[PDB]
Amino acid sequence: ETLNGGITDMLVELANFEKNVSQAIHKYNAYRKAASVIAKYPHKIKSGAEAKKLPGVGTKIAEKIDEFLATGKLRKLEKIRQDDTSSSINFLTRVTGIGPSAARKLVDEGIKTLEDLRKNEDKLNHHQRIGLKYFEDFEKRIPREEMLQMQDIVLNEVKKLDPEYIATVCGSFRRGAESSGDMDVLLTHPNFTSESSKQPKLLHRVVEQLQKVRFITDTLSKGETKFMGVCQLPSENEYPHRRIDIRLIPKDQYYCGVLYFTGSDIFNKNMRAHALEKGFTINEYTIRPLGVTGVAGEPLPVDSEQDIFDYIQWRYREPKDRSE
Repeated sequence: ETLNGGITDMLVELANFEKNVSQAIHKYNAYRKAASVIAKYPHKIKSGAEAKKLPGVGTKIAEKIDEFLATGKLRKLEKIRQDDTSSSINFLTRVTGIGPSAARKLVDEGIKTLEDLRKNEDKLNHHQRIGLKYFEDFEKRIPREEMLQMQDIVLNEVKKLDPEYIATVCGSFRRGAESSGDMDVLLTHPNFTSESSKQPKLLHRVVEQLQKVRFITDTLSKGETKFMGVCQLPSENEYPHRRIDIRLIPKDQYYCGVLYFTGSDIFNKNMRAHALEKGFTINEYTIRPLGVTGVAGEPLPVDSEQDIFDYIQWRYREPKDRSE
Protein backbone atom coordinates (compact mmCIF):
# COMPACT_ATOMS: atom_id res chain seq x y z
CA GLU A 1 0.00 0.00 0.00
CA THR A 2 1.05 3.58 1.02
CA LEU A 3 2.50 5.55 -1.98
CA ASN A 4 4.46 8.35 -0.36
CA GLY A 5 5.67 5.75 2.09
CA GLY A 6 9.04 5.24 0.41
CA ILE A 7 9.99 8.80 0.38
CA THR A 8 8.77 9.24 3.91
CA ASP A 9 10.97 6.43 5.26
CA MET A 10 13.96 7.78 3.41
CA LEU A 11 13.19 11.02 4.93
CA VAL A 12 13.40 9.53 8.48
CA GLU A 13 16.81 7.92 8.52
CA LEU A 14 18.22 11.00 6.74
CA ALA A 15 16.79 13.05 9.58
CA ASN A 16 17.87 10.77 12.34
CA PHE A 17 21.46 10.99 11.03
CA GLU A 18 21.93 14.79 11.30
CA LYS A 19 20.52 14.87 14.85
CA ASN A 20 22.56 12.00 16.31
CA VAL A 21 25.66 12.30 14.15
CA SER A 22 25.91 16.16 14.45
CA GLN A 23 23.94 18.67 16.62
CA ALA A 24 21.66 20.45 14.05
CA ILE A 25 18.26 20.17 15.70
CA HIS A 26 17.22 22.43 12.70
CA LYS A 27 18.21 20.04 9.82
CA TYR A 28 16.76 16.98 11.69
CA ASN A 29 13.59 18.84 12.72
CA ALA A 30 13.27 19.79 9.11
CA TYR A 31 13.84 16.46 7.52
CA ARG A 32 11.60 15.39 10.43
CA LYS A 33 8.79 17.81 9.61
CA ALA A 34 8.89 17.06 5.85
CA ALA A 35 8.06 13.39 6.69
CA SER A 36 5.20 14.54 8.64
CA VAL A 37 4.20 16.63 5.82
CA ILE A 38 4.40 14.17 3.13
CA ALA A 39 2.59 11.43 5.06
CA LYS A 40 -0.32 13.68 5.86
CA TYR A 41 -0.24 13.99 2.20
CA PRO A 42 -2.39 11.45 0.31
CA HIS A 43 -1.33 11.20 -3.25
CA LYS A 44 1.57 9.37 -4.68
CA ILE A 45 4.20 11.92 -4.73
CA LYS A 46 5.12 11.82 -8.42
CA SER A 47 8.13 14.11 -8.07
CA GLY A 48 9.70 16.32 -5.46
CA ALA A 49 9.15 18.98 -8.03
CA GLU A 50 5.52 19.02 -7.22
CA ALA A 51 6.56 18.32 -3.76
CA LYS A 52 8.26 21.61 -3.47
CA LYS A 53 4.83 23.28 -3.80
CA LEU A 54 4.16 21.62 -0.61
CA PRO A 55 4.61 23.36 2.74
CA GLY A 56 7.75 22.84 4.93
CA VAL A 57 9.05 21.10 1.90
CA GLY A 58 11.74 23.38 0.90
CA THR A 59 13.88 23.62 -2.17
CA LYS A 60 16.46 21.30 -0.67
CA ILE A 61 14.15 18.42 0.32
CA ALA A 62 12.68 18.10 -3.06
CA GLU A 63 16.01 17.57 -4.54
CA LYS A 64 16.92 14.98 -2.06
CA ILE A 65 13.37 13.73 -2.62
CA ASP A 66 13.77 13.68 -6.36
CA GLU A 67 17.26 12.29 -6.15
CA PHE A 68 15.78 9.47 -4.07
CA LEU A 69 12.72 9.37 -6.33
CA ALA A 70 15.28 8.82 -9.01
CA THR A 71 18.12 6.65 -7.97
CA GLY A 72 16.64 4.23 -5.33
CA LYS A 73 19.02 5.88 -2.93
CA LEU A 74 20.50 9.18 -1.97
CA ARG A 75 24.15 10.02 -2.34
CA LYS A 76 24.36 12.23 0.76
CA LEU A 77 22.52 9.40 2.28
CA GLU A 78 24.66 6.56 0.94
CA LYS A 79 27.25 7.39 3.66
CA ILE A 80 25.18 4.80 5.62
CA ARG A 81 26.66 1.65 4.10
CA GLN A 82 30.14 3.24 4.42
CA ASP A 83 30.18 4.70 7.95
CA ASP A 84 33.66 5.70 6.79
CA THR A 85 36.20 4.86 9.51
CA SER A 86 33.56 3.10 11.73
CA SER A 87 33.18 0.26 9.18
CA SER A 88 36.90 -0.20 9.42
CA ILE A 89 36.79 -0.49 13.24
CA ASN A 90 34.90 -3.77 12.99
CA PHE A 91 36.94 -4.64 9.97
CA LEU A 92 40.12 -4.24 11.86
CA THR A 93 38.65 -6.05 14.81
CA ARG A 94 38.58 -9.08 12.69
CA VAL A 95 42.32 -9.10 12.96
CA THR A 96 44.04 -11.10 15.54
CA GLY A 97 46.05 -8.78 17.69
CA ILE A 98 43.63 -5.85 17.39
CA GLY A 99 41.21 -4.77 20.04
CA PRO A 100 39.09 -1.60 20.56
CA SER A 101 41.69 1.12 21.15
CA ALA A 102 44.38 -0.79 19.28
CA ALA A 103 42.13 -0.88 16.33
CA ARG A 104 40.91 2.74 16.78
CA LYS A 105 44.48 3.88 16.26
CA LEU A 106 45.41 2.21 13.07
CA VAL A 107 42.57 3.59 11.14
CA ASP A 108 43.19 7.11 12.35
CA GLU A 109 46.71 6.47 11.13
CA GLY A 110 45.09 5.87 7.90
CA ILE A 111 45.17 2.15 8.56
CA LYS A 112 41.52 1.26 7.78
CA THR A 113 42.35 -1.67 5.48
CA LEU A 114 44.32 -4.90 5.73
CA GLU A 115 46.33 -3.38 2.95
CA ASP A 116 47.74 -0.65 5.20
CA LEU A 117 48.63 -2.92 7.96
CA ARG A 118 50.32 -5.15 5.33
CA LYS A 119 53.00 -2.52 5.17
CA ASN A 120 52.67 -1.12 8.77
CA GLU A 121 53.83 -4.60 10.13
CA ASP A 122 55.79 -2.54 12.75
CA LYS A 123 52.75 -0.52 13.78
CA LEU A 124 51.78 -3.87 15.11
CA ASN A 125 53.33 -6.32 17.51
CA HIS A 126 54.00 -9.97 17.20
CA HIS A 127 50.39 -10.79 17.95
CA GLN A 128 48.96 -8.31 15.51
CA ARG A 129 51.38 -9.48 12.96
CA ILE A 130 50.55 -13.07 13.03
CA GLY A 131 46.88 -12.34 12.90
CA LEU A 132 47.29 -10.50 9.79
CA LYS A 133 49.74 -12.79 8.14
CA TYR A 134 47.24 -15.58 8.23
CA PHE A 135 44.00 -13.80 8.54
CA GLU A 136 42.37 -15.70 5.77
CA ASP A 137 42.64 -19.13 7.24
CA PHE A 138 41.56 -17.38 10.20
CA GLU A 139 38.17 -17.06 8.68
CA LYS A 140 38.09 -20.47 7.06
CA ARG A 141 35.81 -22.46 9.27
CA ILE A 142 37.13 -25.83 10.37
CA PRO A 143 35.78 -29.24 9.73
CA ARG A 144 35.14 -32.06 11.93
CA GLU A 145 37.38 -34.37 9.94
CA GLU A 146 40.16 -32.02 10.58
CA MET A 147 39.07 -31.28 13.96
CA LEU A 148 39.02 -34.78 15.21
CA GLN A 149 42.31 -35.03 13.56
CA MET A 150 43.93 -32.25 15.45
CA GLN A 151 41.84 -33.35 18.33
CA ASP A 152 43.39 -36.73 18.72
CA ILE A 153 46.91 -35.36 18.52
CA VAL A 154 46.69 -33.10 21.41
CA LEU A 155 44.95 -35.37 23.82
CA ASN A 156 47.23 -37.99 22.85
CA GLU A 157 50.39 -36.00 23.06
CA VAL A 158 49.79 -34.86 26.50
CA LYS A 159 49.59 -38.51 27.49
CA LYS A 160 53.06 -39.15 26.10
CA LEU A 161 54.02 -36.74 28.69
CA ASP A 162 52.18 -37.90 31.89
CA PRO A 163 48.79 -39.72 31.63
CA GLU A 164 47.51 -38.00 34.82
CA TYR A 165 46.77 -34.98 32.61
CA ILE A 166 43.23 -34.28 31.61
CA ALA A 167 42.60 -33.03 28.18
CA THR A 168 39.23 -32.01 26.90
CA VAL A 169 38.44 -30.20 23.90
CA CYS A 170 35.55 -27.96 24.30
CA GLY A 171 33.69 -25.40 22.28
CA SER A 172 31.00 -25.99 19.57
CA PHE A 173 32.89 -29.02 18.64
CA ARG A 174 31.98 -30.59 21.81
CA ARG A 175 28.28 -29.89 21.39
CA GLY A 176 28.82 -31.73 18.15
CA ALA A 177 29.08 -28.95 15.64
CA GLU A 178 30.11 -29.71 12.11
CA SER A 179 32.04 -26.47 11.92
CA SER A 180 34.01 -25.30 14.94
CA GLY A 181 35.95 -21.92 14.90
CA ASP A 182 38.81 -22.58 17.33
CA MET A 183 40.21 -25.31 19.54
CA ASP A 184 39.35 -24.54 22.99
CA VAL A 185 41.32 -26.95 25.00
CA LEU A 186 40.95 -27.21 28.72
CA LEU A 187 43.64 -28.82 30.67
CA THR A 188 44.34 -29.95 34.11
CA HIS A 189 46.13 -32.28 36.42
CA PRO A 190 45.81 -33.19 40.15
CA ASN A 191 49.03 -31.42 41.07
CA PHE A 192 47.39 -28.01 40.46
CA THR A 193 44.42 -27.32 42.69
CA SER A 194 43.02 -24.05 43.82
CA GLU A 195 45.34 -24.33 46.80
CA SER A 196 48.29 -24.82 44.49
CA SER A 197 51.02 -22.43 43.57
CA LYS A 198 51.21 -20.80 40.16
CA GLN A 199 51.98 -23.94 38.15
CA PRO A 200 53.16 -22.66 34.72
CA LYS A 201 55.44 -25.54 33.77
CA LEU A 202 52.51 -27.84 33.76
CA LEU A 203 50.61 -26.22 31.00
CA HIS A 204 53.89 -25.20 29.65
CA ARG A 205 55.40 -28.62 29.27
CA VAL A 206 52.78 -29.61 27.01
CA VAL A 207 52.80 -26.43 24.82
CA GLU A 208 56.48 -26.52 24.09
CA GLN A 209 55.88 -30.10 23.30
CA LEU A 210 53.00 -29.46 20.82
CA GLN A 211 55.42 -27.00 19.48
CA LYS A 212 58.07 -29.71 19.44
CA VAL A 213 56.11 -32.11 17.40
CA ARG A 214 55.36 -29.28 15.07
CA PHE A 215 51.63 -29.11 15.62
CA ILE A 216 52.17 -25.63 16.74
CA THR A 217 53.39 -22.92 14.41
CA ASP A 218 53.42 -19.74 16.45
CA THR A 219 52.65 -18.71 19.97
CA LEU A 220 50.27 -15.80 20.30
CA SER A 221 50.57 -15.40 24.04
CA LYS A 222 52.54 -17.71 26.11
CA GLY A 223 51.26 -17.01 29.52
CA GLU A 224 51.18 -19.05 32.64
CA THR A 225 47.62 -20.21 32.94
CA LYS A 226 46.64 -19.58 29.40
CA PHE A 227 48.29 -20.06 26.06
CA MET A 228 47.06 -18.80 22.81
CA GLY A 229 48.62 -20.04 19.70
CA VAL A 230 48.47 -21.67 16.37
CA CYS A 231 48.55 -25.01 14.91
CA GLN A 232 48.15 -26.67 11.59
CA LEU A 233 48.01 -30.14 10.25
CA PRO A 234 50.82 -32.35 9.33
CA SER A 235 51.51 -32.48 5.54
CA GLU A 236 52.35 -34.74 2.54
CA ASN A 237 51.32 -32.98 -0.68
CA GLU A 238 48.36 -28.05 2.61
CA TYR A 239 45.71 -27.63 5.36
CA PRO A 240 45.53 -24.08 6.78
CA HIS A 241 46.32 -22.83 10.21
CA ARG A 242 43.85 -22.88 13.05
CA ARG A 243 43.57 -21.26 16.44
CA ILE A 244 44.08 -22.97 19.50
CA ASP A 245 44.10 -22.12 22.99
CA ILE A 246 45.40 -24.28 25.66
CA ARG A 247 43.74 -23.41 28.95
CA LEU A 248 45.01 -24.65 32.21
CA ILE A 249 42.65 -25.16 35.16
CA PRO A 250 42.77 -26.54 38.61
CA LYS A 251 41.36 -30.00 38.89
CA ASP A 252 38.90 -28.81 41.46
CA GLN A 253 37.40 -26.27 39.20
CA TYR A 254 38.02 -27.86 35.84
CA TYR A 255 34.47 -29.10 35.73
CA CYS A 256 32.30 -25.93 35.77
CA GLY A 257 35.11 -24.76 33.86
CA VAL A 258 34.23 -27.40 31.34
CA LEU A 259 30.52 -27.00 31.66
CA TYR A 260 30.91 -23.46 31.01
CA PHE A 261 33.19 -23.67 28.01
CA THR A 262 31.04 -26.46 26.93
CA GLY A 263 28.39 -24.61 25.30
CA SER A 264 26.13 -22.00 24.12
CA ASP A 265 25.95 -18.77 25.88
CA ILE A 266 22.32 -19.30 26.15
CA PHE A 267 22.29 -22.68 27.84
CA ASN A 268 24.87 -21.40 30.16
CA LYS A 269 22.64 -18.45 30.78
CA ASN A 270 19.69 -20.69 31.12
CA MET A 271 21.59 -22.93 33.41
CA ARG A 272 23.20 -20.24 35.50
CA ALA A 273 19.70 -19.08 36.40
CA HIS A 274 18.02 -22.38 37.12
CA ALA A 275 20.46 -23.06 39.84
CA LEU A 276 19.83 -19.60 41.05
CA GLU A 277 16.33 -20.62 40.52
CA LYS A 278 16.70 -23.47 43.00
CA GLY A 279 18.92 -21.44 45.30
CA PHE A 280 22.34 -21.87 43.78
CA THR A 281 24.85 -19.54 42.44
CA ILE A 282 26.90 -20.57 39.47
CA ASN A 283 29.83 -19.24 37.37
CA GLU A 284 32.77 -20.76 35.33
CA TYR A 285 34.57 -21.71 38.58
CA THR A 286 32.00 -23.08 41.07
CA ILE A 287 28.65 -23.89 42.21
CA ARG A 288 27.94 -22.51 45.56
CA PRO A 289 24.93 -22.21 47.73
CA LEU A 290 23.10 -18.90 47.41
CA GLY A 291 22.40 -17.68 50.97
CA VAL A 292 19.99 -15.24 52.54
CA THR A 293 19.82 -11.82 50.99
CA GLY A 294 21.53 -12.92 47.79
CA VAL A 295 24.96 -13.04 49.28
CA ALA A 296 26.43 -16.31 50.45
CA GLY A 297 28.87 -18.94 49.32
CA GLU A 298 31.02 -22.01 50.01
CA PRO A 299 31.38 -24.13 46.87
CA LEU A 300 30.69 -27.82 46.74
CA PRO A 301 33.01 -30.64 45.59
CA VAL A 302 32.91 -31.46 41.92
CA ASP A 303 34.12 -34.45 40.08
CA SER A 304 32.01 -34.39 37.08
CA GLU A 305 29.48 -32.54 35.14
CA GLN A 306 26.64 -34.55 36.68
CA ASP A 307 27.67 -33.32 40.07
CA ILE A 308 26.51 -29.84 38.96
CA PHE A 309 23.27 -30.82 37.46
CA ASP A 310 22.42 -32.93 40.43
CA TYR A 311 22.74 -30.03 42.75
CA ILE A 312 20.71 -27.93 40.61
CA GLN A 313 18.55 -30.99 39.98
CA TRP A 314 18.58 -31.51 36.21
CA ARG A 315 18.26 -34.45 33.79
CA TYR A 316 21.59 -34.50 32.12
CA ARG A 317 21.53 -32.35 29.02
CA GLU A 318 24.14 -33.88 26.98
CA PRO A 319 26.67 -31.78 25.17
CA LYS A 320 24.90 -32.15 21.88
CA ASP A 321 21.59 -31.31 23.67
CA ARG A 322 22.64 -27.82 24.86
CA SER A 323 21.80 -24.97 22.37
CA GLU A 324 19.33 -23.57 25.00
